Amino acid sequence: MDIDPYKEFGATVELLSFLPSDFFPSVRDLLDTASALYREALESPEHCSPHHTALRQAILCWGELMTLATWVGNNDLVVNYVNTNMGLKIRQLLWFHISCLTFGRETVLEYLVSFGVWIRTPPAYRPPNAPILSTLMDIDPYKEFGATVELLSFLPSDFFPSVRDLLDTASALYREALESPEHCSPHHTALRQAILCWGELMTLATWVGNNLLVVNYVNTNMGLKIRQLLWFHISCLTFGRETVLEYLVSFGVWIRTPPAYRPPNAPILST
Amino acid sequence: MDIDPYKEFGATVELLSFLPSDFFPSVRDLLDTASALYREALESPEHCSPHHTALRQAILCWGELMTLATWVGNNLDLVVNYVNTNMGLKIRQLLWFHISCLTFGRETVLEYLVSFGVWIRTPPAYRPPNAPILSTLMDIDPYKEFGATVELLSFLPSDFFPSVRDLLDTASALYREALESPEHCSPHHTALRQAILCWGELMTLATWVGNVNYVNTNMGLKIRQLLWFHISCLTFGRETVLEYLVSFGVWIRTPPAYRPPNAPILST
Amino acid sequence: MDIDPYKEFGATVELLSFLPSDFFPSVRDLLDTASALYREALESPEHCSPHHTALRQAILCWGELMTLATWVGNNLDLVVNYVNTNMGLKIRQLLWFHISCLTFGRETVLEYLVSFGVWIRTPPAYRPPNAPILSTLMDIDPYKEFGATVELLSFLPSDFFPSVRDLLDTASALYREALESPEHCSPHHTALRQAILCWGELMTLATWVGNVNYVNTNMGLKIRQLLWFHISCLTFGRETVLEYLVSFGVWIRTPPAYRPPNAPILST
Repeated sequence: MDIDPYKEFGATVELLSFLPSDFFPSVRDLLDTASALYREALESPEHCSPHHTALRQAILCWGELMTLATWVGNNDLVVNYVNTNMGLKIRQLLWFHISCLTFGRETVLEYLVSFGVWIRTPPAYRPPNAPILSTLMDIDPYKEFGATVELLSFLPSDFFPSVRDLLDTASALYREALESPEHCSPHHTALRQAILCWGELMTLATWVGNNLLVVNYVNTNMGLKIRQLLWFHISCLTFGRETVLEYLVSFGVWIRTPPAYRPPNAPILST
Repeated sequence: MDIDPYKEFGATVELLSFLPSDFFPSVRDLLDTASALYREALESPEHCSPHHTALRQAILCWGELMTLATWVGNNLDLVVNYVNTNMGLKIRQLLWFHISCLTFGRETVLEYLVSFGVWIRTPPAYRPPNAPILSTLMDIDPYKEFGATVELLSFLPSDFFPSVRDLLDTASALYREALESPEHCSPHHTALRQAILCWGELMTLATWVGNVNYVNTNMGLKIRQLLWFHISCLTFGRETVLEYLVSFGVWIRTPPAYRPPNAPILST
Repeated sequence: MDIDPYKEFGATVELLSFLPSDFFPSVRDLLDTASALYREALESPEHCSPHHTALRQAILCWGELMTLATWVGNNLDLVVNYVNTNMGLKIRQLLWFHISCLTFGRETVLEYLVSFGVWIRTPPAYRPPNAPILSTLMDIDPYKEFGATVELLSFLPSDFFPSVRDLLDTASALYREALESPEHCSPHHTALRQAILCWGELMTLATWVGNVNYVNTNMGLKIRQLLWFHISCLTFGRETVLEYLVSFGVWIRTPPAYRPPNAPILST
């Protein structure tokens, strides 16, 4: 399934490859820019802008990535490879949303074009200096959706279906909605990054075993966090948001009771 | 989950560290003050103030810490100087704070801990020898204020309740934003805060007693009866579990081959 | 420029010499009082009182002085008695004043410093043995109440701020009738009186230690940031310098051969 992380905002991935490779800041201060500007707005229980919902995943997908690289770092060429192709996508994804929140969306969309033609003209027949952009931290991944990380661990660990058929439910119902250039929901824009976070995670896992069992390690630490992040958004896109949140309460306290004093069927989601 | 016992009243457990460890009276002198001033208020079926709702679970927790200390005192002197060093020192802070808020009002005590906070902080050459003091102005059913009695809830069998770790993780998953919030929001929310900290005292002791696990057989039931009740009064309402306990009462009392084979189910 | 820390708040420096040296509680016992009562308001990003702005810088002045005293303990016990006599005692007054002015109000402390005057002036055969004590009504971001953070000002490089003598001469030439006045007139002036006086204590300690040129690259840089930010907040306004700080952020983060070679100068 094709999915584009910038296409709902107005740019494409092709427009973000227009600028050169070594233009975007190295990803140490792009996190430190968001930590210094609106750390209190990313950690808020609101999703007040669609750049904020996409930024809370791209930060956590970088955190979900480096723990995999350090684990195969202990068992180096495996951290040196992330900055080649795996972290260059995150450097673009963090720069585009920080600049969207600071300087507006339509200003930076015309900046990507104006810097691109500036670096491509000959030196003597261009403006002498580049047209600069200036106008002159723990994150719960679904705190803004009401639930908490503890509430999704209230359910048993071997309850959520596998990633192989969770994406198949996304690829059978929400394909035209996820590939559309509109947001249409805060659940959709959190689900577009949730597939690419698993997609960029899978290309690293089938690289470190290919060149140098990492499939066991990714499917018990990082596979469990993707299995519930996909399941929470698919179920909110199907049965509504304020039916799944009462379902974790209902299915939570159902399994805590003794079996002779609970109704015998689990309260499964249906309409 | 880490809850503060005084947070909903306007003081912190670090703010009561202004007072020294031996400023508080003995536990008998604090119980006799409540028995002389507020005996009839802690029996009556009305939670007339949120200090009364928390003073009952501070007394009944001491009623379980002393039956535990008496039981290990013969089935091995070394337990009573440990209970009255940190297990009973927290109860003395809890008993002193709620009685002094009941007589002198809450707002006077919140300025008294600060007025003591400048007396003990000044050096002895420049502080008055008159320490600051306040002069301005028994059985307890743990949920008779909520409607049900303890013998009304004894009809439920011992295996009806979930385990104590399953009930701590139920309140922590459902409402930890309300149990750590600095307001009351319910009398069940007041009583559930000290019901969890009472289990902390029973487990900090029983771990140290091991350095044998009958505490879950008799003392773990009364926490599980209280943890299930106050959770179900917030998940379903007060009257929905109050009319459930009557309807379980006629089911458990009839002999077999005259009852439905499935127990009644609390929902909606 | 002879600036005064208490003259804005009503008292003077010599009026606080009514109290003796060994009356103030220790710097350990004063910071435990501040964090117990005012931690949700001292770390808050608001301007809640001018006592809070003076207290936010008084803790970080001691937090920078104790780093220097710990640093000189290695690269040479003989400095702890110095930093408790001259500094210490000078910062125990500023911590005692703003904690007691926050708690008991500002006008009660000014009638208390007079009332300890009459108790200390009388001969000992006629004064009461009790002191007339008053009882009736953690990390801090020094920029957070103004809008900026510490890490927002880490983007500016170390060769960007002028030297301390060039930045103190800018103060006494531009703002001297407003700094020496007994009015606040801004939250920036109150935060600027403490940054100048904290540099007076750092250069006093650094002189006696040399009786050490790292002060202006580990601790003087923090003074060079604080003196630059508050002078620019008064000269160009507060919103303009906070808007310029995000425009230096997108400049200093872009690599060379992609940024304009001229830095985005502060204007207006």
